[PDB]
Amino acid sequence: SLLPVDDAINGLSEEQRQLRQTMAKFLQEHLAPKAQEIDRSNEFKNLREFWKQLGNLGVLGITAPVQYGGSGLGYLEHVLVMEEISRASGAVGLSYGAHSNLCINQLVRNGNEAQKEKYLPKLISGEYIGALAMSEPNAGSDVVSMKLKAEKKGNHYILNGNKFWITNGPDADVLIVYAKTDLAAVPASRGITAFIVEKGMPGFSTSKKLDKLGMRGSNTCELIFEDCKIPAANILGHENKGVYVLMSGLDLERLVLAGGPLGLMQAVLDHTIPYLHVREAFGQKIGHFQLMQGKMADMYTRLMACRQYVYNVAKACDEGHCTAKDCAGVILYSAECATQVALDGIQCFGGNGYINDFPMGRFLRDAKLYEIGAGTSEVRRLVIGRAFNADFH
Amino acid sequence: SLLPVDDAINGLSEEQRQLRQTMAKFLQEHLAPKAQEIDRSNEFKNLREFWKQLGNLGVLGITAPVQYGGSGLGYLEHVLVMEEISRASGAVGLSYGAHSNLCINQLVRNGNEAQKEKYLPKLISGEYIGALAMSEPNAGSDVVSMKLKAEKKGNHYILNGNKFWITNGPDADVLIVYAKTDLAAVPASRGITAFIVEKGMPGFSTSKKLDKLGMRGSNTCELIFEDCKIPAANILGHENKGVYVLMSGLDLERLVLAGGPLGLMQAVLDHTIPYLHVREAFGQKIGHFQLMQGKMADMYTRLMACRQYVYNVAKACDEGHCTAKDCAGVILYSAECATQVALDGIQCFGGNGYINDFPMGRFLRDAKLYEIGAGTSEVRRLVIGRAFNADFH
Amino acid sequence: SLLPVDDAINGLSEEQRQLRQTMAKFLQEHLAPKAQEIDRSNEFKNLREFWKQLGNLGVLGITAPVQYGGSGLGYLEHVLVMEEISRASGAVGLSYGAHSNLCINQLVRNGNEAQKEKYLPKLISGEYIGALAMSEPNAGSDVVSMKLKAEKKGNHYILNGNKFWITNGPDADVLIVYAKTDLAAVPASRGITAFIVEKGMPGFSTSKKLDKLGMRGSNTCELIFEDCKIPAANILGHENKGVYVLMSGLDLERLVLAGGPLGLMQAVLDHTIPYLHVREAFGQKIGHFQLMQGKMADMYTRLMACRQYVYNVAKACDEGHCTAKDCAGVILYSAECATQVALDGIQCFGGNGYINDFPMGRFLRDAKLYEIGAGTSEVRRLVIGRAFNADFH
Amino acid sequence: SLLPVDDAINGLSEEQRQLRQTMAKFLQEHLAPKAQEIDRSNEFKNLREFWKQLGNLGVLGITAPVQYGGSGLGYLEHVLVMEEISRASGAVGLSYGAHSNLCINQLVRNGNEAQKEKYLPKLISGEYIGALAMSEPNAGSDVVSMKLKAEKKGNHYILNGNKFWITNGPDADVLIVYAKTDLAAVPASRGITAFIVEKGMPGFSTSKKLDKLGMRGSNTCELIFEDCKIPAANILGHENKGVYVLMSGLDLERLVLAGGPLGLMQAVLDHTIPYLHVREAFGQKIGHFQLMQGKMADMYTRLMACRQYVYNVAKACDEGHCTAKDCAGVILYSAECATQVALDGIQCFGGNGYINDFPMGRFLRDAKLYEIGAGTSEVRRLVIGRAFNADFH
Ligand SMILES: Cc1cc2nc3c(=O)[nH]c(=O)nc-3n(C[C@H](O)[C@H](O)[C@H](O)COP(=O)(O)OP(=O)(O)OC[C@H]3O[C@@H](n4cnc5c(N)ncnc54)[C@H](O)[C@@H]3O)c2cc1C
Ligand SMILES: Cc1cc2nc3c(=O)[nH]c(=O)nc-3n(C[C@H](O)[C@H](O)[C@H](O)COP(=O)(O)OP(=O)(O)OC[C@H]3O[C@@H](n4cnc5c(N)ncnc54)[C@H](O)[C@@H]3O)c2cc1C
Ligand SMILES: Cc1cc2nc3c(=O)[nH]c(=O)nc-3n(C[C@H](O)[C@H](O)[C@H](O)COP(=O)(O)OP(=O)(O)OC[C@H]3O[C@@H](n4cnc5c(N)ncnc54)[C@H](O)[C@@H]3O)c2cc1C
Ligand SMILES: Cc1cc2nc3c(=O)[nH]c(=O)nc-3n(C[C@H](O)[C@H](O)[C@H](O)COP(=O)(O)OP(=O)(O)OC[C@H]3O[C@@H](n4cnc5c(N)ncnc54)[C@H](O)[C@@H]3O)c2cc1C
Repeated sequence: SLLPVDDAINGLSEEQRQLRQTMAKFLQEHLAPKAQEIDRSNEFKNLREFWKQLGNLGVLGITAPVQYGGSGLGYLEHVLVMEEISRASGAVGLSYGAHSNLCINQLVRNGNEAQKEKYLPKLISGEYIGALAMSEPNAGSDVVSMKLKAEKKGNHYILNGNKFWITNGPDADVLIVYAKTDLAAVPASRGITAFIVEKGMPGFSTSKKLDKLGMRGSNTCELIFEDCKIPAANILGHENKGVYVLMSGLDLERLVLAGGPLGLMQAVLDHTIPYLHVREAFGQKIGHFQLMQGKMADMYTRLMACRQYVYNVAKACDEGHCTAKDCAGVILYSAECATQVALDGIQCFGGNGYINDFPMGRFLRDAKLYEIGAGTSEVRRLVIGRAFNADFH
Repeated sequence: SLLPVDDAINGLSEEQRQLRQTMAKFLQEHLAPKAQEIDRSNEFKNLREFWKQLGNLGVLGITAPVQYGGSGLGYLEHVLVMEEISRASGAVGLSYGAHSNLCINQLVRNGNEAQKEKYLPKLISGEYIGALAMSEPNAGSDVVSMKLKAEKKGNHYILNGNKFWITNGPDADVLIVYAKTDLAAVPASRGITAFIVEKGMPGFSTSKKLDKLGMRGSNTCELIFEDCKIPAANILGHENKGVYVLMSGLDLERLVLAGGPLGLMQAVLDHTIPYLHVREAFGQKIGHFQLMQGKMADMYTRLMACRQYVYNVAKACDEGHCTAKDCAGVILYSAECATQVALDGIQCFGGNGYINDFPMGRFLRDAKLYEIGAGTSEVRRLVIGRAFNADFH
Repeated sequence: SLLPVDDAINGLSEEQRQLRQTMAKFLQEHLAPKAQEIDRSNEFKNLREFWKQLGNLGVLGITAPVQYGGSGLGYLEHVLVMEEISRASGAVGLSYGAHSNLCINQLVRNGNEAQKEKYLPKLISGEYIGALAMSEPNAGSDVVSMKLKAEKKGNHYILNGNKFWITNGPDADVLIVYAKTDLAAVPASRGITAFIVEKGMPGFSTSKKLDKLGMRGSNTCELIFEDCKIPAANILGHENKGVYVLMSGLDLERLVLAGGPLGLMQAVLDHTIPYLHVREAFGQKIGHFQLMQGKMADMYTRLMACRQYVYNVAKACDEGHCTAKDCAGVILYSAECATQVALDGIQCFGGNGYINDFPMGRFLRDAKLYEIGAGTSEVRRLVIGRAFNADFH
Repeated sequence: SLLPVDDAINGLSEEQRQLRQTMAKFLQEHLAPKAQEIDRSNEFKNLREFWKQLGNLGVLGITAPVQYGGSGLGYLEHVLVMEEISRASGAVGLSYGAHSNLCINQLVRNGNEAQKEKYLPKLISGEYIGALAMSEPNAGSDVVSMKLKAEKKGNHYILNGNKFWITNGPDADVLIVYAKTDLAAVPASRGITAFIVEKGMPGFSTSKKLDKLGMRGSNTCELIFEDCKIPAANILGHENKGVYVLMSGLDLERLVLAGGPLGLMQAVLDHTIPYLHVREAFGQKIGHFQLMQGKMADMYTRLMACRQYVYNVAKACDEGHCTAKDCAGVILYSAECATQVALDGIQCFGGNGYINDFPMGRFLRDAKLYEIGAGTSEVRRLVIGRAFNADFH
């Protein structure tokens, strides 16, 4: 089943501990017995029903203001929920992260009153699924070099181009898309502008879902725009100032999505330790051998260290302290440790770890993503280094 | 395409270099454009035709005596061919290794004249596919604790039980099976006996092929024996002395299968470097950035070091020097480095590395096996440590 | 100078932040300009004066009850002070840790009222220097196999034997020594008994200080007992029950001494980052190159992660939650990361890092200890593994 | 003593094996019982006598032509001798490397007939000690940015400036110095010119020897030139073409000095394994525990892999194949593995490993150099990456 989580060390209040317990129980009831089928089929059959169920719990829009139906909690609760969902299933965890943190949080931070009232209630209730589009086939890490055109004609902007790697692409009812309004600006950051593109608008179509190594079931597609007219009302923040929105979104995205590797490491431990104490070779349980004890110690220590790092940084960001380098470092460290722990878990399982009946391969394939998505490891290292360069200069 | 391989450093004679070139050309013509389809379908459609083609080249039974149609070459040529095939496709490489090294080499080393004449010609020609069975559901690394029964009645032994994880299981026409004839021997090693079980004998049936994380297409099944009568003529070596056969086979198996990680690392480099010099971000090729240059340096140095280690140890074993600890260390080091290089290659590709259109995920999933098959990493470390314990004691 | 420490992320209250600032200022004034001389001379000239100065601040016996003059604070403050002192100088940090945590804490936890009143005031004031003796030349990690004899004659126990590796050995006025009273007990743990041996008693002499690779200046010697008569009043806890005292002391020792690697990593960062932004090669500061930025990112992330882990575990232990495996894991992770960060700092400095004028070599040599002292890394891994074995069994 | 070296795997001919045996015997007789004293005193008392003894064996100038008294052997023999000397003592190994490879090889490759006849006989015989000067206080890795001035007046060049980090500085009778003749050349490489500066010339003085972390005893100083007049006859190669000489020297320097880490790893194994089979804890030798067996396996495999890499690359370079990237990679891999093995050896020794009586700390401090000297690790990674960039461009 699910190993107990020592919340005394994590320094979680009673309310947060209750939230974790409720989420764990609900996910073990509903999401957990479907993870293998989701991975195999590369499709979540009950995505909308599950989204409604999550909306009933209030985890969708957990950081959204109460007036729109949100829980109005902090980022620590958000990473708790994200960690639990990723523990239950990696792909559903990624889809939930993209829906809540990327879309709802961006709306509540950089949205007009009318836009909030129009979109947030349905997104929080779970009726609408959200997504964020900033990457392009030629501009994945160099986001400011996007090629999407957002020329302005009359009172409505006309969009042409395509965006790539959009999580929840084909299923999104509300999408936040970054486009370059001013292609002739001297700094490419100035040209960027954020728009709210909703499903059904003429010219907005999506390609077929991608076939991915891991995180299968989190529908990822390519957005296609052909003379799609976006009314001026659907503009986040202000025109030609979407770079700041993009950067703040990136910081909070890294901070929240750092919860995913925590969930994957917790799942690896949950499946490894009981097996190590059940499987026996050479006349005793394989867990009694010194090498396996060392493996368990390494996995446990890495998980605990990353968990403490993420929780403390989230607590700090709740107060108001948000620095780019810390938000990069948390996810960088968590992703690397998660990949190592997943490989170690496959090794501990051994022969049975290499077949698809056991979920260790799924854990490895899911964990490999977080070193690539939301900016690769090299990008995060450069961000931290440049943050150091800002001082002592 | 295929990057050039510096054979001047490897210290390969002209004949071996010609062998490598011929194998590379043939595999690029035939096997290479089928690797992705083999991985996706979990089945090699042209396995028997490809085996006949390999038999025409003589790579099957490359170490077998010439009188049976073999090339009569050394282990260095064997690891060369294994490396090339693994470079073309990991699963076919594993199947070839199991066919040649595990079966044909065991026959030529521990077989009677009649058994050799009966089996070797067809195995070398490619008409028959070979396999070796020593692992069981409860005895994977603790091989001496196998439960297969080999009771002797009259002049024919009767077998009951099942063996697990047999490469080339469903397709094998000749199989070498280890069974415990004397279940009451004080040392479990004494009870073990090797038998030649051929396809079609009553009571010998195979289960459905496994669904594996990687190496998909190398048909792995479970052998089922129910009152199968094996004539006494089908005994390798001598009765109750199969432990020595098993150990020598394990040593040579590790030495030859160390060529697989070399092929996988070479494939990772072949697909990574041109892409790093084609894909461009921030106004220049991504290969020009210092972090990517460091990644390339690490991958190249690890590949070269492992290649030199394997080649030198194979050359030594050709002369007659075969020590258990060296044969363990070569594959241990190669497997660990191969896994690291595969992860690094996925990272270098980035977003495109995570989709199944590009083969980086396939390389990672294939490379993870060699830390598990032919004895896990922990077993090899214990073997080396005990080899040290033998001295200074 | 000293880089700022982000206490917002660490979740430190205002009082603890003030404590850290006061300690940093005092150490930068007094201890810091003497670290190189202490390392070179292998001797702290002003040890007693510095101990009196520390006693004035109250850091000595920071966890001791107020009635004896202690501050009566928690373990978090203790690791804060230990981290600051280790940041100023590793050897003085180790000496302070041995004086406070090993001696004073053991006295306040497992001491009679009379023993407390006799010893604690002077130890806290700084007049007396404390030390703990549990390791022997043949029993370093296997502590229960100590050979020190503690035979009982009349009302006073007579001690014969020798203890090794005692920090603050030659300078200790009060020493806590573990000896085996009952050498014939079936479990060796039962024989162990703790005694309070004070300087000047006949038969108690110390050898010459050791010449160590690092931590030079923390006087380490060998205790020699020859028919030394210890009165029965000088017994910690109860006779033949010192094993529990030893184990609790080991747990708290690991928890507090985990602060040392934090100080060493902080010092490495403090000396590395400004130099990386001052030294210039190829026409720009070496800190602007991508490889150096990656090095800085790795060092910073490792430091932050270990700091969060240690602080959260100390906070938990303050409440009352103290588990052996967590207290082992904190120091294990911290020590390994500290060694890696020290090597990285030497590399970043380059040529100047290899000379003794710069402190990078001192940082490496000091950091190597924490993987050896207070139980090696292998012992901690075994402790964590056995803690897992206790459950699921 | 000295563990046997498996030369069957290394593929060494009988002559090379005899050379290794003779060098090992001689060094164990003379150099070995002095290593600790050399490290402690930071001075080799018998440097000149030992140099004469080495000249008698012919190891000095082993690659030099026979007509000057050299052995006329290849680079493989050179790395063999370097490895043996480094195994005996790291500092003497570095001094020998600087004397032979840096000076004598440079003379035999880029020297006039008169210069060869004047200098080589005495350098090979051991009467003169050689050294190479290319690094400066501000130009360590950016060698082309050296500031030494070599203005030409009449028929003799006048030198002003200073060079730093010169191995065998104070003891060198012949020195090869690189200076910038044309400070106004558009490429800084064109300005560089190589000179032969001999001891005793007016204006040429040396500073006090450096106090280093490791490699103590290899006298390293700073060269000081003040209006030193160098006759035009003392020019290596041709004027304003010393960049090619410098680069070829760097390549061969890396290739030969890669033998040093091999010697250090061999010494670590030689001191670790017997101790692991003598020291006993928990009622058995510490070498029998699984963790220690894993440590031994890792150390042995890393040593063997690096040894095979270096030997094969040296064999290739003997034939005529010398590529920059391979010569960089060999030393990069060897240095990193040597540092890891030294740390592991200190850990295996444990408490005794931390004192200066045992040589494990000396091995670590010596091994740390090769990641810094002869170009740091980052420089080598950049060299390999740029070598890849040259192709596919
Ligand atoms: C499963 C999945 C889900 C995704 N979901 C989303 C989503 O919801 N929203 C979204 O916007 N995107 C999403 N993405 C895309 C992802 O955010 C980007 O693709 C990622 O940041 C890298 O994109 P890329 O491969 O184009 O980077 P590339 O630029 O193509 O990467 C090239 C390589 O070079 C390295 N590199 C790049 N620049 C430098 C440099 N300056 N110095 C050194 N090295 C460098 C990179 O680390 C990488 O290894 C998703 C991707 C995946 C796989
Ligand atoms: C794709 C594939 C192909 C295969 N092909 C073949 C084939 O052709 N022929 C064949 O005979 N087998 C084959 N196998 C099986 C393989 O050889 C064994 O399964 C492998 O050696 C490990 O088996 P296991 O999982 O049962 O080991 P387990 O004993 O179940 O492993 C348990 C775990 O404990 C560790 N462990 C075990 N003993 C110790 C110890 N004493 N100390 C410390 N740690 C220990 C192991 O490393 C492992 O991590 C194949 C397996 C795979 C996945
Ligand atoms: C014991 C010893 C013996 C020596 N003997 C000799 C000798 O005989 N002859 C001789 O000529 N020299 C000798 N040296 C000097 C040595 O060759 C150089 O000092 C070395 O190459 C580095 O010098 P540096 O510290 O000045 O490099 P720095 O440039 O000061 O190094 C700064 C740091 O930045 C890194 N860095 C530099 N450039 C880049 C870049 N472009 N991108 C990324 N990172 C970068 C470096 O790796 C290093 O970590 C010796 C040094 C020592 C310690
Ligand atoms: C600077 C310094 C200060 C010190 N200060 C103190 C002090 O104040 N108080 C004090 O009591 N001690 C002190 N010590 C001693 C220290 O606590 C012990 O020496 C340490 O725990 C290891 O001792 P050892 O070398 O005898 O261990 P050993 O048993 O000799 O170590 C042998 C090696 O085998 C490994 N090993 C041991 N058992 C096992 C096993 N079961 N399985 C696998 N591997 C195993 C160990 O990790 C080690 O690598 C100090 C030591 C130093 C260097």
